[PDB]
Amino acid sequence: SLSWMQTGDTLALSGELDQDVLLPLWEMREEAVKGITCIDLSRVSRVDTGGLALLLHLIDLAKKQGNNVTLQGVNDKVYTLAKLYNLPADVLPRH
Amino acid sequence: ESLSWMQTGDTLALSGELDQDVLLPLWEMREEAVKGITCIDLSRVSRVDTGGLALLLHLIDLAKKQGNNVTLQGVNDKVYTLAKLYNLPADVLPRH
Amino acid sequence: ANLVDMRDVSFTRGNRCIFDNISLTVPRGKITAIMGPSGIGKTTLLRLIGGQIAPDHGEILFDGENIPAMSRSRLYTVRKRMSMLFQSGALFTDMNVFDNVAYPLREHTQLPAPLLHSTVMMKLEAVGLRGAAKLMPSELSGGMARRAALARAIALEPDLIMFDEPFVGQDPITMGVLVKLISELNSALGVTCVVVSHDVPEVLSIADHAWILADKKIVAHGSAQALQANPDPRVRQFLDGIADGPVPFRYPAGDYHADLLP
Amino acid sequence: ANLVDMRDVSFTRGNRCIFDNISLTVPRGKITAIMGPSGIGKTTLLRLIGGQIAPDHGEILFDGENIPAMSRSRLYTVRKRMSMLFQSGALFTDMNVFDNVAYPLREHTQLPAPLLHSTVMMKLEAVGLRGAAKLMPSELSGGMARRAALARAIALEPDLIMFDEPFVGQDPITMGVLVKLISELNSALGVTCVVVSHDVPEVLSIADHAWILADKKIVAHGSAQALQANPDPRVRQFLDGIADGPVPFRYPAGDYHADLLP
Amino acid sequence: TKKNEIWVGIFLLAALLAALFVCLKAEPTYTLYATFDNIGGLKARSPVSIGGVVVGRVADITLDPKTYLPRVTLEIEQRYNHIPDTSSLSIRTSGLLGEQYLALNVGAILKDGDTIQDTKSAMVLEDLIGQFLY
Amino acid sequence: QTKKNEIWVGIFLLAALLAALFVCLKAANVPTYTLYATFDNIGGLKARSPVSIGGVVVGRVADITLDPKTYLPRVTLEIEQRYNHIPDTSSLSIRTSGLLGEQYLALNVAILKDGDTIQDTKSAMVLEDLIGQFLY
Amino acid sequence: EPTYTLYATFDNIGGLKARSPVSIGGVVVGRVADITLDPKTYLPRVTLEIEQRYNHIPDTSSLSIRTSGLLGEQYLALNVGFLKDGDTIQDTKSAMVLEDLIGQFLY
Amino acid sequence: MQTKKNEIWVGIFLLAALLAALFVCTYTLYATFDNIGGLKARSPVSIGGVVVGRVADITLDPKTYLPRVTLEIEQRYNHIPDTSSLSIRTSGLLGEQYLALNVGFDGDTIQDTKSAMVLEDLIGQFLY
Amino acid sequence: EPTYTLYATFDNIGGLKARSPVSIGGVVVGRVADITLDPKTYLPRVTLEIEQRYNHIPDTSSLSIRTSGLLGEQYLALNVGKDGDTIQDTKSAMVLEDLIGQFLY
Amino acid sequence: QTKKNEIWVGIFLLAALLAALFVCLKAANVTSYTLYATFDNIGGLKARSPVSIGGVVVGRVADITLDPKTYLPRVTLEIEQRYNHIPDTSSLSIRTSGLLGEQYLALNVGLKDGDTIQDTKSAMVLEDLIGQFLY
Amino acid sequence: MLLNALASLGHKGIKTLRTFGRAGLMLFNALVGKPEFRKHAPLLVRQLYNVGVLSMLIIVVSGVFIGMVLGLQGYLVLTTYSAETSLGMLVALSLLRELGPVVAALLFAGRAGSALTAEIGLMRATEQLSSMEMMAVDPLRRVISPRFWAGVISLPLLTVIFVAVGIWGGSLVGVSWKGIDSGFFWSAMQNAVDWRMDLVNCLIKSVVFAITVTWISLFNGYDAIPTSAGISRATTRTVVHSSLAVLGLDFVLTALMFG
Amino acid sequence: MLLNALASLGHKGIKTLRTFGRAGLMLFNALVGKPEFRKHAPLLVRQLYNVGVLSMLIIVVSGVFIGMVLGLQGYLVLTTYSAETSLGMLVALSLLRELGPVVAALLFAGRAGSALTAEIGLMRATEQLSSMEMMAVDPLRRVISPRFWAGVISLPLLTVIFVAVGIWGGSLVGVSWKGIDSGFFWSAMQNAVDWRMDLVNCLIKSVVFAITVTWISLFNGYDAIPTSAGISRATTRTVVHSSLAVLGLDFVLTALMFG
Ligand SMILES: Nc1ncnc2c1ncn2[C@@H]1O[C@H](COP(=O)(O)OP(=O)(O)O)[C@@H](O)[C@H]1O
Ligand SMILES: Nc1ncnc2c1ncn2[C@@H]1O[C@H](COP(=O)(O)OP(=O)(O)O)[C@@H](O)[C@H]1O
Ligand SMILES: [Mg+2]
Ligand SMILES: [Mg+2]
Repeated sequence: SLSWMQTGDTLALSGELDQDVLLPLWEMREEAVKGITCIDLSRVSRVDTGGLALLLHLIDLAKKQGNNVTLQGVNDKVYTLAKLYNLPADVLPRH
Repeated sequence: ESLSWMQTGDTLALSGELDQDVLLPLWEMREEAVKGITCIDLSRVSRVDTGGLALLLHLIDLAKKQGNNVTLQGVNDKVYTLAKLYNLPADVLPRH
Repeated sequence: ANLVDMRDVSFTRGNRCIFDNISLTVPRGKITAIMGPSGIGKTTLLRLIGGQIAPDHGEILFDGENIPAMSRSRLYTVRKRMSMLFQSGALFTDMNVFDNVAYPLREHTQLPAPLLHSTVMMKLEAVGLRGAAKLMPSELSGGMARRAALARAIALEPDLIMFDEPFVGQDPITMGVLVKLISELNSALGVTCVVVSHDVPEVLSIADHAWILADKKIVAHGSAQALQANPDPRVRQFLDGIADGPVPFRYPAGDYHADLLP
Repeated sequence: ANLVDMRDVSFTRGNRCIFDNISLTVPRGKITAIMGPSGIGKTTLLRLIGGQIAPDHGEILFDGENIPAMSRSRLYTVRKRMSMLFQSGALFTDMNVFDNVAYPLREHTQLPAPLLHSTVMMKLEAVGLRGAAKLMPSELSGGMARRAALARAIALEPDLIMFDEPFVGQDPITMGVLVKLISELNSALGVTCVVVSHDVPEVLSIADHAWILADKKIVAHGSAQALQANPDPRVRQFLDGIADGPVPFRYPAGDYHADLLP
Repeated sequence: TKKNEIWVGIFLLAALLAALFVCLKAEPTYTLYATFDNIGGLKARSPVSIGGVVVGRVADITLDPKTYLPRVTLEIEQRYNHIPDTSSLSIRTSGLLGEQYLALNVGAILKDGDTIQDTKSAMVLEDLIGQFLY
Repeated sequence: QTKKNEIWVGIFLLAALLAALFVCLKAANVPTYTLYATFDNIGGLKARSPVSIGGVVVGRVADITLDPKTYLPRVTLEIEQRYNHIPDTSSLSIRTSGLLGEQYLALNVAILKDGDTIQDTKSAMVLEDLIGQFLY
Repeated sequence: EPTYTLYATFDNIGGLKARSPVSIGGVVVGRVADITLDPKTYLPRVTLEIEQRYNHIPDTSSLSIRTSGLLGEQYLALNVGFLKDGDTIQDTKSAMVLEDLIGQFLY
Repeated sequence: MQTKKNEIWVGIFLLAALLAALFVCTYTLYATFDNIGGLKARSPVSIGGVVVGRVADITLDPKTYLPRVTLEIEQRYNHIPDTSSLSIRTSGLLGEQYLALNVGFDGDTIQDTKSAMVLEDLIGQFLY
Repeated sequence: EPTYTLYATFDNIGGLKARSPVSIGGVVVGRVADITLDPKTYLPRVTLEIEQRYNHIPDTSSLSIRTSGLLGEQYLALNVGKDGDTIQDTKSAMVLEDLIGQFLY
Repeated sequence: QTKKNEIWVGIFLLAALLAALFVCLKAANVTSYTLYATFDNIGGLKARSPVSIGGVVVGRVADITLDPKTYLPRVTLEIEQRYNHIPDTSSLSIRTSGLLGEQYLALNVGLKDGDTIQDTKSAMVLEDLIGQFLY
Repeated sequence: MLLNALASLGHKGIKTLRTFGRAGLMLFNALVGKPEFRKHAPLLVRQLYNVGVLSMLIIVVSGVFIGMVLGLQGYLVLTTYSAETSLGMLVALSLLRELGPVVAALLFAGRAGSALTAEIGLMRATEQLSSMEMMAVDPLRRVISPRFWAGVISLPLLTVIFVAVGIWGGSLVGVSWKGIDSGFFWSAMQNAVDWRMDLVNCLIKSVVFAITVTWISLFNGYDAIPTSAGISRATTRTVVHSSLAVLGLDFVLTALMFG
Repeated sequence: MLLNALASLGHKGIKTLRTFGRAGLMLFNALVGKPEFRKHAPLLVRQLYNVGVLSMLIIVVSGVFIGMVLGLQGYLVLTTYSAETSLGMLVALSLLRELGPVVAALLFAGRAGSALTAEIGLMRATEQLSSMEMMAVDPLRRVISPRFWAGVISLPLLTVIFVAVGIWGGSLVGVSWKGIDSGFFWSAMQNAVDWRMDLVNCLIKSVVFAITVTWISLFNGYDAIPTSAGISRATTRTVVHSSLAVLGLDFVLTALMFG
């Protein structure tokens, strides 16, 4: 499953990033990000490409308020997928 | 571009050129062409082709039954170059 | 840590047979190269792995129960982890190329319309077909059909990417393209890849386990570098292509003296 | 001492050209190797030499009069000297294999019935098909169709044998068969050979003149040994398989920022 | 999977021929006998009627080699069993131009094999003209 | 095209129903108490025989009833509910349509209600009794 | 061309069908719309259709149902003697049947 | 022999030869009656059983209501007297009716005629 | 079927055609082989084919033509009162155009 | 092959010749001087009508024509030259094959080329046949 | 035989019997699943584009040709009996009984029967059948049963438009060209059977012909060798096998409910 | 619409005007050379093997299925007029005039019409059409003229066998199953029409159908796209174009010498 928790302005994800868990976090994702300054997560096992769309869909509706979102604490698996599909550096931290 | 032949005893010297154009006056006349001819020499041909090499083996089956041996000398190197291309085993060419 | 093991599967036809006591193993993290000339099975061995046809006696295990002797509903859930491609191009001509890559992950998993567009478009950059996502698939190039089938091959969870005879006849501007796609998918995901290309210089430079076999019997089960030097005139014919050797090269039916005299 | 002198032709069919200011020469005694990727003209160049299709405005000769627009009766007498083969195999399946090789010399020259059997059975040893004279050609192997087309191609007296795409996809057991058959016919008959196989780990070892071209314009007209080392990033994509180079390799989309968001 | 696709093909072929076996149908009956002198224009499978309703059919009509008289083999179905021996047969014509049909006029019990003595033959057109004009 | 096929299929389905109403309304045919009527001679009546009064058809015949003792057939007719004023003095006969046509019921016109048996009937005459009575 | 309707009451119409031709002296002058019935007398009330080319037809026209051929259907014969929108012809003659004519000839 | 323009004009010449095969596929008199029976248009008239012509149309009289028919006689036969009677006869037993001019001893009328007799009142007149 | 031939002479055969069913008592016993004529008096001399099961036929038999159809079809009926015999007691057919002249006059 | 197909077209050509003789010899009939007469009522006669003497077919007719002076239907008929012993005293009668059939010339026995047979019998029409039954 | 002359039962006799079993399992494994009304609703409209409306090109031009050849041939031998008023008995009656669903089913095996055999054959040569089978979805309920359920809905709807164009086409030679009747042709069919055994027999034999035509054409495409020569032999076999399925099955139906 | 809605004459109208003449240009270049009687003698017999006897299996079994279904339907309405002895007026006249060379000619396009376009298309797919024109002679007068000279004698050798199997098959139900007559069946066809105006029309309407059927099957196989998709389009189009060549050309043949 996929779980969501704010803990201030972090928006930590504790549930497993699967391909059938993007259905509950789709109608409430507009109110999910509220002034998040640093995305941090350490309780996932693997990352799928079908679940990789949420990390790219959280950038456009959060940058229009006038605040930047930093992305740290992730594994190197998302950076090997960054070069695999040539993800742009304007929406990626490139670490 | 004609095919002529001159016996001159025991030579059967083909004076004309050997090709695939005309072969009829030498086909059915092969029963009287070689009877006991023991040597074959030719030095006036231009080139040999794939249709003319069948005639060199056609003069062996009716020549060995009469009780004589036929050798082949004086020919060019083109019949020996095509000897390995068709894998002609024996009683076809002297390989000299 | 093997994935699929084949234990002496024959698949005997109506008059002849294809395999005679073969032994095949696939390791985790390596590239399995199944090579061989015409006369043995190349594309009919992988159809026994998926389970589309019924084989002869023998056991083939995809790390668990038997594949071709299980139920129907269970077989559809284990075969989705392979998602192989095809040689001629497994692309539907009735729909667009945007729906050809999307056709697996539309009917398998549940994605809404803004979420589905963000998953099928990002998969086309690894094969280089993102700009070619709004044209008709009626016309392609010589190597563009294999890139579109590979972009939809990894839409699901990949475990056994069986490359169904890639780059068997192609131009050298894509020969260094598709063999790079073997190395990219095997290294980034860590999944296994099975290539059945028989061209000796290209597949042996990226594979670690070569399987040379002839006269419907397995003879070589070593690596890609330990099979070049061995004293037997059976596997050096396939590596170093020459005219004569184990082949008869004559097709004999006589003695070359009975014919052509009359 | 050329064979065919071709000049700048385009041959635009309805909207696009296949060539753009090409030039080629064929020497007597050497093997002309005309390569190229998929998209530019390889096979249709051989049809323009024979003159079956009507070309565009251009000056092409055959050491004498114009080829495609000379006459109707004398044109058939000059086109029979080529006697080329094809890729899939120009073998008539409605007749026997004994008649497919005996076809172009039955009515051309006057040969009796016992003499015809002595000249049609000798050529079958040159390609290794001596026993293939009394069975149906409906079934064959992957490389037996190219040898039977060569056994009927030497029935006439040729001066150029235009090999139409040999061993484009084959096992290395039979790919190594036709690499020596080019040299044995050149060292014995003394005629020219045109090979258009677009893979060079074995073509440059037997050929003497390579023709590498790109973006439908001729750029390389050197020998088989002086083309590997040259400072230009245009012909190096054909020699060794790499990812980047003069090829686009990615086909980029419009903006790469606002797409796949909704 | 060889024998699996063989045994199923026998079952579909036997089920297809089962509907085509019994098709020429569109009965423990007892046979009757009658001796006329001139039948007329009767044919095979002609229905016999008692009062307009069909009660059976005629199997065949064989000639006698001794008296040269026509013998018709008419049949009666499972009903119409209680009939006296004083009945009479008379060949009639259905309508004005239709085919002929045997008619039983209601007059022991006729069992399986009994014949009827009271018979009435047909009237030919050549006899009514010669009797009316002369 | 996923739009051009819808306007060509939809004009094809309406062509199947306009061809269906042309053979239904413009054809021969597109609340009926029954009576009992014994007979002596049927002749040529069959199922769905037209029952008529005054020449115009008024009803149909459902089935046929037979007697196991007197061997007298009983035609089960069906008069429509629009006519319920048939007297008891009216008889029933079986007439032929023209000269060579089919046979039909012709009623030559207490109130007859459902569950009654008509006793007065003189059906028809057969051709064998027509020539046999004229000559003899 | 605007056809006016009429009415006629008989006792036995015979073998009349729908769309039957009416005739004045052997020539067809119209058709028959429908055949109705009376719920109190049980008589065949058939309506007729006569075109506007002929209008001065008296009400004493003897309507006799004749047969079309010799063994087929029947038709109407408007035998004039010596009518408006919605009138009834008084002089009516019924048709015949074969079974009733042979009863008077025999007895 | 061109490729595209020489093959156009040969198509209409084969089509024009097909439509030409499917395209093509006297003085009058007057004679009135009382009961014409079942006669219609294109009815053959005769002079005693052999066809000599047909009829044009059938009309009526708008004041006295009797059938008056017209008929066509070919110009090869002209000597027809004024006492020629006209009866309505039938061809065979079930065939259609026709007109037969009984010859005795353009625009001319026939006085003596004979109307068609319907057999619905002949059997009634035979008994009554 | 083994049959034996006969002969009979009439005056007017009517509408009797080839392969006409001859009968006795309403049951067919054979067919008409051929219809011939006389070269001088022009009389229809028919031939008959009777099966071998019906042999007891006297010489006093009478032949008469009866109608079996309204399209001209007729049939012969052998009325009982070897090889190559001729029956003399015959009766000709009837014509509808001829029988109406006796009833009128 | 070049000999197996010769046998299959051999049995195919004779099967068409066997099927050809089944329709013009078994199904249909076998296919391999004039006279003059004047009638008064021919009825429904037409061309190619069979003439009969005794009850069998002996020939057909040439045409049906007329006369611009006498206005009587003159018919031209032809018969076989073997049947020329028919006497001149022979009434040509136009009868029908049964009740419903074609009108054929039914000649009875009681010639030269162009003999005008005067004694004839016209066809019967139904307008006076049912008139003489009543009157 | 007797030693080597028994190849018509051991080798040829087993070849005919084997293809009858594979067609039975293809129909049995495709008609047992529950069809989804919300998923197959944009699927059946696409299947009617190359079956229903694509076969309507030969109906609107040749449907008038069936009624025009019978109108001219119903005049050569009809004048001898003067039965011209019964033209509805010769045109309308002789069209819905055995001429309608036999000619229209024969033309269905050439336009729709030959295209449905080649469409499965080209996808097996390009290997599009097993690509669906690989992921999860059986092809018997994805590319077979929409092509099977559209055949039993097209041919009953193609024959009801075929009987109307020939009846109207019979009037072009019945009341327009010949001019023998004006209203007697439309009233001659009014005395026939409307709905007892005439129009219902035009429906029970058309939906049987819709089964036996679409069963062989879908099986010959499924049992085709995926070469260039295999898709050409299957397109020639689906016409000769359906010709014996229309003319061979017609003999057993005229002996049922037809007197 | 007017600025861009004129594509039916500027682009589509020129496309239909090009296919009608390319079949006329190829046959004009194939009927001008003198045929050799000593060279084409083992050539014409090979073309009669894949056309003549390979189309005979749909005649020996389906030929009785045309005459028997009319024998059952020659009893429903024929008994009302008492014309059971006149069965030859519907079983002999309606099997060669409007039914003989119109069903066998349509069945010619299913077996021996659809395989001819597959023959030239498979050789062009295997590069055999261009392999012949460069060696000796163009194949317009080598492989097409035996396909055309054996194509003109194909229906007069199949129509005479088709009219006799319907007579023999129709007599198996008229005098055997029904049992109404034994000599009236064969004598009713003798008083019918004969060799004057119909059997001389059968030999001239069957050869005009053999030209127009073989004109399209030899054109779609010679003029096609040399790929796996072009051979499937030629087999589907040779039936609907020949269906308009026999069912669209019999209307103008019935309007000739038929009153
Ligand atoms: N269904 C089949 N029908 C006929 N032959 C078959 C079939 N399946 C396999 N074969 C034969 O078995 C051999 C196995 O070769 P394979 O590796 O399948 O070739 P490819 O890789 O080209 O498909 C082939 O040569 C083929 O002829
Ligand atoms: N006659 C033609 N019809 C259609 N396309 C053609 C024709 N001739 C050439 N082309 C196109 O031109 C291109 C030239 O490629 P080419 O080198 O001829 O390919 P190949 O070597 O496989 O024949 C091809 O992709 C082909 O699609
Ligand atoms: Mg393969
Ligand atoms: Mg090529």
